[PDB]
Amino acid sequence: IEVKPINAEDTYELRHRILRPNQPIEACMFESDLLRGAFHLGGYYGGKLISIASFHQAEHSELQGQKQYQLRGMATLEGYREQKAGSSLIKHAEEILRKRGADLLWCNARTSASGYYKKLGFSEQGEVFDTPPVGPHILMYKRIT
Ligand SMILES: CC(=O)SCCNC(=O)CCNC(=O)[C@H](O)C(C)(C)COP(=O)(O)OP(=O)(O)OC[C@H]1O[C@@H](n2cnc3c(N)ncnc32)[C@H](O)[C@@H]1OP(=O)(O)O
Repeated sequence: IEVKPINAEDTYELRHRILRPNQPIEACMFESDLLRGAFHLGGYYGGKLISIASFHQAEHSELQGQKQYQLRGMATLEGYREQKAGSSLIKHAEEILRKRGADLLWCNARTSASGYYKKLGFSEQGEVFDTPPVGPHILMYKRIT
């Protein structure tokens, strides 16, 4: 897998295909993409963008750490899963975040992906909550200090 920087606009197709296929494309244009210091990473394989991840500074009231970042739009295309594409994006992001002096990376994880974040060393906090139309979620975080 080759990890490369990508632009916000480059994430919309895979966000739409994988995460929000039953919603208008506008639902994939996350307002958080326009928050200060937002960045995006792409995983490329065989000449195709096959994994995406987006990060921006956001301090969660129920997590402790002076500087925190949120992960949004984590997705790998069917056919290209189980190749460490997603893990490679998260590890590369952790280097960028550690260099920026971030203390923590968090995500409102789909529960169906909780085991992925667990394998990457994330812990769960709090309770499962539902967010229609995209289902049960759980706050997960990884301290990177
Ligand atoms: C709010 C959010 O952004 S959370 C949304 C997460 N995305 C989704 O749910 C969309 C659909 N799923 C996906 O896109 C992918 O399955 C992802 C992003 C969760 C994982 O991407 P991949 O590129 O396949 O991950 P990668 O290959 O790095 O997997 C790392 C490890 O986690 C495991 N893993 C991957 N997905 C899952 C899962 N859904 N549940 C449990 N374990 C998982 C892999 O088996 C691997 O384990 P191993 O090292 O023991 O073999």
